[PDB]
Amino acid sequence: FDNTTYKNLQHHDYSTYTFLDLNLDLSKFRMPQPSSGRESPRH
Amino acid sequence: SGVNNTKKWKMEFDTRERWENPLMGWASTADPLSNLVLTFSTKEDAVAFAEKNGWSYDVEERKVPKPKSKSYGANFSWNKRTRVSTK
Repeated sequence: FDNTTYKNLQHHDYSTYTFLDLNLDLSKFRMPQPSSGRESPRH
Repeated sequence: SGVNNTKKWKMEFDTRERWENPLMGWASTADPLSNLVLTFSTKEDAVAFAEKNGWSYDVEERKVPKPKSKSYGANFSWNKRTRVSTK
């Protein structure tokens, strides 16, 4: 048991597209979205 | 947007000729009634006044804005076209 080191160092290697790459990765896990019934409020 | 000048009935007369004054170019008139405008509580009062003075007249029915259905919430409709794209 250690309490003297910082264990949140992964973010020192994050880059420009890290957040959106993870969002792309999560895309296969989502439930299908609900539908308002039309393509947009202007349709 | 003020509606306070739409409360009362008015009586005006037909518009007649105005011409340019040769000296100054001012608008001249020969119509003694060109500026006459009477005010009445109701159209019955106006009609009564017109009848006893021998003037032929036209009465136009008062136009009142029709009551509208307003809903702020409709600005954010989930599935209707009333949703606003900007605020």
